[PDB]
Amino acid sequence: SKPFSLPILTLSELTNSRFPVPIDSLFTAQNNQVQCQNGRCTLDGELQGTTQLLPTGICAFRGRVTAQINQRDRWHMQLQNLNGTTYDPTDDVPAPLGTPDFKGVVFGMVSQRNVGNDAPGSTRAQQAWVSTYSPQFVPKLGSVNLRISDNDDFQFQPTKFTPVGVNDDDDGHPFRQWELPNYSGELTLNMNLAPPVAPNFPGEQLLFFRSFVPCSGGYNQGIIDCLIPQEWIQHFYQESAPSQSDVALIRYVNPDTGRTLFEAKLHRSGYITVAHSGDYPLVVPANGHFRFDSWVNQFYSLAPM
Amino acid sequence: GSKPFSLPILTLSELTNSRFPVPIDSLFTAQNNQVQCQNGRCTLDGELQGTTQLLPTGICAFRGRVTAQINQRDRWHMQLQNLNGTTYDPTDDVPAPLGTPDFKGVVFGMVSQRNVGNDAPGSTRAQQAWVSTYSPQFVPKLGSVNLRISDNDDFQFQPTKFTPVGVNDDDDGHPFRQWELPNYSGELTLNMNLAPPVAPNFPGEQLLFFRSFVPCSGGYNQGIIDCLIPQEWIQHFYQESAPSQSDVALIRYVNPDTGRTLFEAKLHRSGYITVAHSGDYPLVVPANGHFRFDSWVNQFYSLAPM
Ligand SMILES: C[C@@H]1O[C@@H](O[C@@H]2[C@@H](O)[C@@H](O)O[C@H](CO)[C@H]2O[C@@H]2O[C@H](CO)[C@H](O)[C@H](O)[C@H]2O)[C@@H](O)[C@H](O)[C@@H]1O
Ligand SMILES: C[C@@H]1O[C@@H](O[C@@H]2[C@@H](O)[C@@H](O)O[C@H](CO)[C@H]2O[C@@H]2O[C@H](CO)[C@H](O)[C@H](O)[C@H]2O)[C@@H](O)[C@H](O)[C@@H]1O
Ligand SMILES: [Mg+2]
Ligand SMILES: [Mg+2]
Repeated sequence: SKPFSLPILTLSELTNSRFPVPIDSLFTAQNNQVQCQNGRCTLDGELQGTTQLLPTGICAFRGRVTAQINQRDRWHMQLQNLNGTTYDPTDDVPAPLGTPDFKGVVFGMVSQRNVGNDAPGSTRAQQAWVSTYSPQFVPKLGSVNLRISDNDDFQFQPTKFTPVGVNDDDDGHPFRQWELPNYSGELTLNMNLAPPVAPNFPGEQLLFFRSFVPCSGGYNQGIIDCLIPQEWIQHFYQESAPSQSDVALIRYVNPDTGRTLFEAKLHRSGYITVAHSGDYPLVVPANGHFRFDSWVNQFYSLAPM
Repeated sequence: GSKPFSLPILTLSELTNSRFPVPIDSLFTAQNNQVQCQNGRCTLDGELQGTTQLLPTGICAFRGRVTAQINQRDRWHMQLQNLNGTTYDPTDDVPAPLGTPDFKGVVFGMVSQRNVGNDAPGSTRAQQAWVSTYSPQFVPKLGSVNLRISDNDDFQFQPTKFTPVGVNDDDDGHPFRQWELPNYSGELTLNMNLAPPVAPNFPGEQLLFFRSFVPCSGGYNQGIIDCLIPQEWIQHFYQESAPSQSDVALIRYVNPDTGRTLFEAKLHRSGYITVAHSGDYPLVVPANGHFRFDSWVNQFYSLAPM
């Protein structure tokens, strides 16, 4: 059977699977619900949730603007899949792949390029925001509404949203990275979700790949934590190596010295635990990276951090 | 005992342009006319060249600190760091910090800041910005570029990131020219440490590009950015580092649904593709199609006409 492996990449050579920026650091969290939908992939290469392969697709939208309403979330964007194919709301997914998986405001830019009868080929771009609290944030149903900076220079044309960062809303709705949006809006229940993840062995905590993403005002730290980085997902999708057990023991190595700094459990469904108690930002050498060691079971006892 | 060379298995819509952070839209072969892009450059055995780095989010991005303001259109002086935040060394054997744009034009996107040190550390701001690679202050090799921004009154001398969104022509006779390299050290200085120019070296052959139509911020520009190999291939070759057994790999474009080979192409050691065709031609091929490595050939191999 095909041997399992990780790509060999340092933290600064990794992309966050939940927001399109590099990983900054590793962090282990005290146990308190973690159920992100981007950055979800099994070790044998099955994408889950809203996970797709392109880093530039994460928290992006593609579609057409078709209407406007007299509300702050003004511009109605009918979604396509990121690859431009028609979105099917009956698909067994929580929302179009790449849809943001947190409550907050995503800021970035919208761009348009006209087709058809009105000035075909004409383009425009400007700052925009997508609130995932909005009652018009209904990506599962096939649309989201945009806030934009200049309502007078925007048309009913093919549109792309390119994310840049996140924030709390200015009306006080907070950025909550672990709270899922309502993908079909008010009074609906999310479906086809990747399951929640949590440690299942005493003394263990989740380990995250952490980024501090851009914010657009105020003091928010911009923390987005992912379970496994995008390049690992891309690798597992390519390799599709059979999982020999429920846990891949992995070692964080300093390649300059050859030493193992600590060990961790990489679970079959695509998340990591370590043996530690308390919130702890790791501060480890810049050339460090994980390597696969061996297959173990759920009850393997890790060396403490 | 050579490690077998391979490509990742990815359809066009599962590929990222290595010269701008967007997906590939189509394949295009061009009539012969100089092609010397610096992003998206990697040898088949995994050696990154030019200004190529590994992350799609790094392509046409900048990171550093704004340190000065000048009274000109390109107003805000951004002292660059490497994209990973480490100190940039202008004496390194690269053309410019990795990720620097490799074309003449304007890149538009957003700048964001997050303060450090004593002055309101943790405070943030973000707004639209433009970087003109025609600017005499576009001197990334020397360690800085100047930014145009939307709101000059809300911008500080603090850590800054530029996130690209699209490209455009610049104003009054400075067009977006994807095959014209900027002067990385500014006027009157020669670019150095460049990835080499690429061209077909066999009669009847043309380059094949992975083409994207990127966003533009006004006007009618098509936003065409062509790359030699997509970012995921670069990432793959960097991981694999398979020895190249000749200067030319034969690759076939296959429809996995039918198992049929649609056409063949040469994938050259320095990381670019040629096909046997005459004339500008946008390919129209099945959505599930993808290249697979067939075998190592050589310069004398005559491709079947595309
Ligand atoms: C911390 C600041 O955040 C951003 O500015 C704030 C706006 O985003 C908005 O929320 O309103 C508040 C209050 O006016 C803004 O903060 C003030 O910003 C000014 C500068 O315009 C001063 O810095 C004040 O001290 C803030 O209270 C952002 O644009 C700004 O640059 C700051 O990072
Ligand atoms: C094609 C248009 O491109 C953008 O607007 C143009 C500006 O970017 C700039 O180049 O000046 C020209 C001419 O004034 C602008 O075109 C006019 O834009 C207005 C709307 O603001 C009308 O569309 C006119 O018909 C254009 O000539 C862009 O913002 C705009 O939406 C168009 O795509
Ligand atoms: Mg490994
Ligand atoms: Mg292959």
